[PDB]
Amino acid sequence: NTLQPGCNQACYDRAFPISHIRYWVFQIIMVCTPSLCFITYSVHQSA
Amino acid sequence: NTLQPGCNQACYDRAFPISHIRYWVFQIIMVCTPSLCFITYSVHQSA
Repeated sequence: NTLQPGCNQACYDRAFPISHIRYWVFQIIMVCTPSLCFITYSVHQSA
Repeated sequence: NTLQPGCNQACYDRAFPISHIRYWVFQIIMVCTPSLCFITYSVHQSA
């Protein structure tokens, strides 16, 4: 509720510094990473 | 600086409850009144 240009952008950035979806995507990939490490090590060990 | 309907009216009314011009008009007429009283009394006295 304002007439000031740029207030919307600053206020949204302050309210939601990082969106939930991006945090969750990062978490999912990071949590899957160790399984990838183990699988790649297993592949390397054989041949 | 707002998007709220009616904010302009309320804020103007609070800032300037009575305009200077109307106060000055009232003052001028009121200050002239006693001379009017004296003149009308003088007219009444004669005839």
